[PDB]
Amino acid sequence: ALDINSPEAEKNAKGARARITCNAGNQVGSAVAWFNQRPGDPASLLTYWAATEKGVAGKQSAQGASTKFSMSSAGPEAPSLSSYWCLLFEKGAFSFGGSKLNPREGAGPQASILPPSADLNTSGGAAVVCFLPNWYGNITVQWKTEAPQSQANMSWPGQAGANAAYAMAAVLAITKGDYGPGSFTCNASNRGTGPFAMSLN
Amino acid sequence: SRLSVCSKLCYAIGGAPYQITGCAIGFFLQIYLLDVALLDPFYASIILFVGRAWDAVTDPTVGFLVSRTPWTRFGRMMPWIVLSTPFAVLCYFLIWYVPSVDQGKVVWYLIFYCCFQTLQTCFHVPYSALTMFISTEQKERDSATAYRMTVEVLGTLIGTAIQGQIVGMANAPCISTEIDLQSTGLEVAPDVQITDPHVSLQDLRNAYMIASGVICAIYVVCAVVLFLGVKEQKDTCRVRTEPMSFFQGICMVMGHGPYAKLVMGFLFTSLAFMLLEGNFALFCIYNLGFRNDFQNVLLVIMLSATLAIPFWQWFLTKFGKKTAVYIGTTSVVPFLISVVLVPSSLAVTYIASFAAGVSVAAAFLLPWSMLPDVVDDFKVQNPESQGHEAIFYSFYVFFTKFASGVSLGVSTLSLDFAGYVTRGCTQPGEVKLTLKILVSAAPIVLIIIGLLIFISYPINEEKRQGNRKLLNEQR
Amino acid sequence: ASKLELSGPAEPRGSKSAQITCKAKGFPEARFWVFWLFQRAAALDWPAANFSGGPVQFESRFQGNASLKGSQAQANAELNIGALGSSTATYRCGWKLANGGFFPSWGGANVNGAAGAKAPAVYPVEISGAGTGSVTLGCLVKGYNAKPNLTWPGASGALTFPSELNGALWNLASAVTGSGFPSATCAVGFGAATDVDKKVAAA
Ligand SMILES: CC/C=C/C/C=C/C/C=C\CCCCCCCC(=O)OC[C@@H](O)COP(=O)(O)OCC[N+](C)(C)C
Ligand SMILES: CC/C=C/C/C=C\C/C=C/CCCCCCCC(=O)OC[C@@H](O)COP(=O)(O)OCC[N+](C)(C)C
Ligand SMILES: CC/C=C\C/C=C/C/C=C\CCCCCCCC(=O)OC[C@@H](O)COP(=O)(O)OCC[N+](C)(C)C
Ligand SMILES: CCCCCCCCCCCCO[C@@H]1O[C@H](CO)[C@@H](O[C@H]2O[C@H](CO)[C@@H](O)[C@H](O)[C@H]2O)[C@H](O)[C@H]1O
Ligand SMILES: CCCCCCCCCCCCO[C@@H]1O[C@H](CO)[C@@H](O[C@H]2O[C@H](CO)[C@@H](O)[C@H](O)[C@H]2O)[C@H](O)[C@H]1O
Ligand SMILES: CCCCCCCCCCCCO[C@@H]1O[C@H](CO)[C@@H](O[C@H]2O[C@H](CO)[C@@H](O)[C@H](O)[C@H]2O)[C@H](O)[C@H]1O
Ligand SMILES: CCCCCCCCCCCCO[C@@H]1O[C@H](CO)[C@@H](O[C@H]2O[C@H](CO)[C@@H](O)[C@H](O)[C@H]2O)[C@H](O)[C@H]1O
Ligand SMILES: CCCCCCCCCCCCO[C@@H]1O[C@H](CO)[C@@H](O[C@H]2O[C@H](CO)[C@@H](O)[C@H](O)[C@H]2O)[C@H](O)[C@H]1O
Ligand SMILES: CCCCCCCCCCCCO[C@@H]1O[C@H](CO)[C@@H](O[C@H]2O[C@H](CO)[C@@H](O)[C@H](O)[C@H]2O)[C@H](O)[C@H]1O
Ligand SMILES: CCCCCCCCCCCCO[C@@H]1O[C@H](CO)[C@@H](O[C@H]2O[C@H](CO)[C@@H](O)[C@H](O)[C@H]2O)[C@H](O)[C@H]1O
Ligand SMILES: CCCCCCCCCCCCO[C@@H]1O[C@H](CO)[C@@H](O[C@H]2O[C@H](CO)[C@@H](O)[C@H](O)[C@H]2O)[C@H](O)[C@H]1O
Ligand SMILES: CCCCCCCCCCCCO[C@@H]1O[C@H](CO)[C@@H](O[C@H]2O[C@H](CO)[C@@H](O)[C@H](O)[C@H]2O)[C@H](O)[C@H]1O
Ligand code: NA
Repeated sequence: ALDINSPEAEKNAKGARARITCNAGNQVGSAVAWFNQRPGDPASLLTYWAATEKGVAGKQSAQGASTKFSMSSAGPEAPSLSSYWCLLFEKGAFSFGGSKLNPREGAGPQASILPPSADLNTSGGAAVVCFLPNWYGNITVQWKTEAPQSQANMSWPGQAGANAAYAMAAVLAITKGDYGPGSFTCNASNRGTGPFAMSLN
Repeated sequence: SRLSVCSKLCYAIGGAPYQITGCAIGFFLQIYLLDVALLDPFYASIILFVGRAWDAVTDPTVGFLVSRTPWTRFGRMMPWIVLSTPFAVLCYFLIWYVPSVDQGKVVWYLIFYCCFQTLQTCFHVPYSALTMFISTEQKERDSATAYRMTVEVLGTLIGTAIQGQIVGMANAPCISTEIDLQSTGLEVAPDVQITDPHVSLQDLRNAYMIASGVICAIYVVCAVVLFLGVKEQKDTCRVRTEPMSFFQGICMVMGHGPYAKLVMGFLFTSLAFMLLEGNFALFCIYNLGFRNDFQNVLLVIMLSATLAIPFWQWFLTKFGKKTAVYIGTTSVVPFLISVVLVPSSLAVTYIASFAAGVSVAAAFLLPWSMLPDVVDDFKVQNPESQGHEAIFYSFYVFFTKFASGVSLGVSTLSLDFAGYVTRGCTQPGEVKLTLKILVSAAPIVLIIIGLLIFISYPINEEKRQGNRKLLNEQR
Repeated sequence: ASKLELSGPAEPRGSKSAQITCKAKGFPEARFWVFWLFQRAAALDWPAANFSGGPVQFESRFQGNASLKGSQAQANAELNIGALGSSTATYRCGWKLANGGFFPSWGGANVNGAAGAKAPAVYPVEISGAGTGSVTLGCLVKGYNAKPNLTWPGASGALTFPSELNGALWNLASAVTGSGFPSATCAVGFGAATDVDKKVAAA
């Protein structure tokens, strides 16, 4: 099989211009296709033979000679903020790489901790939930009763249509017998030169 | 006042670029559009058909425009040649150029192919008519035509050799499809392609551009030779074209028996061999497996034709022209059967290439030997004859230039229907079956049709025509 | 137009087998290679291709796991997946261009190889005795095996986080940043009934 890789899985992209790069493990002779996939939809063909469009808008162009290929947008729009794949059709085993565009925004994290409810404590459970609803970038969550713990399940939405910001939910599942030591703290580490800590006792 | 030997040499050299560009296009344009230009074969079929159909259409229109050309200070045919050469070589260079376009590359190739065909017509038709203006005496015109018909063969050989040995030196990688994924449990790891002077697709495109530049340089040099060494005489005898009389004489020629038979016969035979010329490079690459040595096969065929022209001249002067045309066209039939019935042996393919070159020499030499026996019969049958062989040729050229475009377009469309892989390592069984049919079924059918037309030949070689020649002594 | 109609979402078990259909319209199916793909929260993988009037070519990873079949009397293609457990993904059928090697048209059919079918449990996670301007509420939906639909009564500040696996069941959370708090309720919608709406109280 021939290796195909997109160096950036996520690309922050305002308007103006945006270039998505694809690198092949072999000299594929400009036999590279580009597909666009929107959430909840199958992949749609954009470019084939590294330069030729298939009924697409004129903003979607592509260049590349050998082992290095690029897909450019003359101007990014709201529909263009989707996932993009580069396929080879040089050899019989076909391979993809994966890449996505994201809008550009500012910064500023948030955090809020919530203890387990009485209904959950009644039916033999205790889930402590940390919400990080508005931030831009990548973030990490640490759970500390007295030492850092690795018993948490984490989920992330996409990017908001209005705020263009990300969220995160970290759930620490712990039984009634494991609810002994006491205080739980949720620590968030964004680009803010300091972890935001929300604690409960 | 005689026509100089150097003047005839320059006139003959001026006709080399037409045959060089024609042989290069007819032998390599399909594989350039399919494997080098990386076009969809539907678009390549459109390009080939439209280009040759425009080659034909523009032949009589440019002929009519040339008939109305006034005598300038440089001549009646020289201004057309001089003012058409640079645009023709520019369009020929841009035929084999691959543009960096997101869409409509087929439009680029259509525009430049049709422009080059128009300008090559604007070069050849005045050139073809120049032989009536170089000298007043008919013997000097015949000598210049012998020099030309001769070089014309040398130019086809030179163009085939140059294009094949330039674009064949620099190879390129090929596409492997699911049919080439025939080994997964074996997991063969013979990584030997990297240990080579790695050639790329851009190297193949550059080789095509270098071949085009060499052919364009030869075009310019031969046009300069034709302009400098040949001067029009401006003869007092200037017969009018009379286009209404031209159409009436065309109907008269098509109404004649032996003339129509010669046409149908040649037409079908040349159509079969033009179909072979079109879809033989792909047959060598993908059925015979000679993706690196197909240019050598084409060169061997051309050399065999050049060495078999005197053999067929001796055959027609010795054993007559009936059996000569009965066996020359049908000589390639057993070898066309044999190439598609053997597992692509190199010696068998080279022997069949030699035999096919011999058959091509016969098929494109013998009707010109038959033609005086038809001209004498037409002069006996119709005492009033003013430009009948010229329109007979025009009809033959137009119908060959249209039906060969139709055949090549249908062939490339059938390749698209069969699933031709764009520069594939191996074609699927449907594409190989189509390529076997396009060299062993359709050409054989066309050759059989032409042979059946040539059987119904009331001239019966000279056995009546010589008697008509006696009537030529009577009139 | 050339299009491909696929079977709906399938929910097999760990050691079952699943057959995915792909009806082809607008082109001769026997003239093209129909391809099957694999997308599991990641890039697109390549199981195999099938020529509907001939051979089948697999990837060595999916040999013995996938089996491609073609009914040319129905213009249909089938992908039969054997033993499961990590095959929960989206499978796209797409016919190849006869010349190039890329896929013009595409499909899409979900496969979820899990076990169980339970009713979700709703917990009103609330504040811990604090308030400053706007406050953040929540709703924890834990222990279901389908796709839920969480809504809030006319309030648009919600961030419904994607569901995650914990064992063999799914967990989900919702957060609403409401400034004024007279009364708020979390109403969930599940396929197996259980349209439970629980109010969020203080402390
Ligand atoms: C087993 C191997 C089999 C192999 C096949 C390779 C085969 C045939 C090669 C060539 C056929 C054409 C080459 C001979 C040129 C004849 C020289 C000549 O002087 O004769 C022609 C003259 O008559 C001009 O007219 P022509 O119509 O031929 O122009 C056609 C133009 N167009 C392409 C658009 C149809
Ligand atoms: C390696 C390439 C070698 C290849 C072999 C293929 C074939 C053997 C070719 C052989 C002899 C060349 C035949 C030339 C065809 C006639 C030349 C031509 O291409 O013809 C142009 C035309 O425009 C001028 O001659 P014309 O019109 O007068 O025809 C009537 C002739 N005449 C009136 C004197 C009876
Ligand atoms: C590897 C190669 C080794 C060796 C070979 C050496 C080769 C040279 C190759 C080629 C040049 C041969 C050119 C042969 C031309 C054939 C055509 C011919 O030789 O003759 C045609 C005939 O049609 C002419 O017509 P005609 O002479 O009657 O003139 C007046 C006609 N008309 C009265 C009606 C106006
Ligand atoms: C591709 C690049 C290389 C190209 C190099 C240029 C080569 C040019 C070819 C010249 C070949 C000369 O060809 C030769 O010329 C002499 C004249 O000297 C001719 O001479 C003969 O024909 C003429 C006309 O019938 C007679 O008057 C003469 O008595 C007779 O000897 C021959 O017909 C020919 O055999
Ligand atoms: C683009 C590729 C196609 C190439 C087309 C080339 C065709 C060229 C057409 C012929 C040239 C027409 O231009 C021509 O020039 C000469 C000037 O000497 C003039 O023509 C004139 O020449 C002399 C006087 O000089 C006289 O015979 C007469 O009065 C007239 O024919 C006209 O101006 C025009 O008839
Ligand atoms: C004597 C023979 C040798 C002559 C050598 C002449 C040089 C030939 C080299 C080819 C250079 C032309 O290269 C070609 O130019 C044109 C216009 O710029 C480009 O064409 C492009 O621009 C034009 C703008 O009008 C648009 O139609 C479209 O955006 C696209 O087609 C081609 O994408 C490019 O491939
Ligand atoms: C680079 C592009 C391709 C350019 C190719 C140029 C190669 C030039 C090599 C010489 C070709 C000319 O070849 C020429 O053919 C004719 C054949 O009838 C011969 O001409 C001969 O026959 C004619 C007519 O019967 C008589 O005038 C005389 O008997 C004699 O001249 C010449 O003797 C020969 O010199
Ligand atoms: C009268 C004028 C016309 C003259 C016609 C002949 C002139 C040119 C002769 C060159 C013939 C070259 O002959 C041959 O060409 C091919 C490709 O170029 C090359 O062939 C070489 O590479 C291929 C690679 O598969 C193999 O067949 C082998 O390794 C070797 O033969 C060599 O170069 C030469 O073996
Ligand atoms: C009398 C002798 C006649 C000899 C005539 C020879 C002239 C042609 C020589 C071939 C040189 C071609 O040079 C070659 O051109 C092409 C484009 O034009 C370039 O190709 C470049 O341009 C385009 C940009 O869109 C890309 O498709 C390509 O990936 C890129 O590499 C090559 O980088 C360059 O190496
Ligand atoms: C940059 C590209 C250009 C490169 C050109 C390279 C090849 C150049 C060679 C051209 C051939 C020269 O040809 C030479 O021209 C003179 C013209 O004075 C001609 O000489 C003869 O021409 C005609 C013949 O009908 C007579 O009217 C004239 O009286 C006579 O002198 C000869 O045919 C030849 O001696
Ligand atoms: C103006 C005339 C132009 C000259 C060129 C015309 C030559 C004819 C082109 C070749 C087309 C035949 O090409 C061949 O035909 C057979 C049917 O007979 C077809 O065969 C294909 O389709 C049939 C279905 O009907 C399948 O059963 C078979 O397995 C498959 O190979 C393909 O189309 C092709 O393999
Ligand atoms: C002599 C005149 C000839 C008739 C005039 C030409 C009419 C047709 C013009 C082209 C119209 C569409 O062209 C035809 O349709 C499909 C789109 O469905 C095109 O597209 C097809 O090939 C491309 C790749 O090359 C694929 O990306 C695409 O998925 C596929 O459908 C083809 O390029 C062609 O087969
Ligand atoms: Na000719």
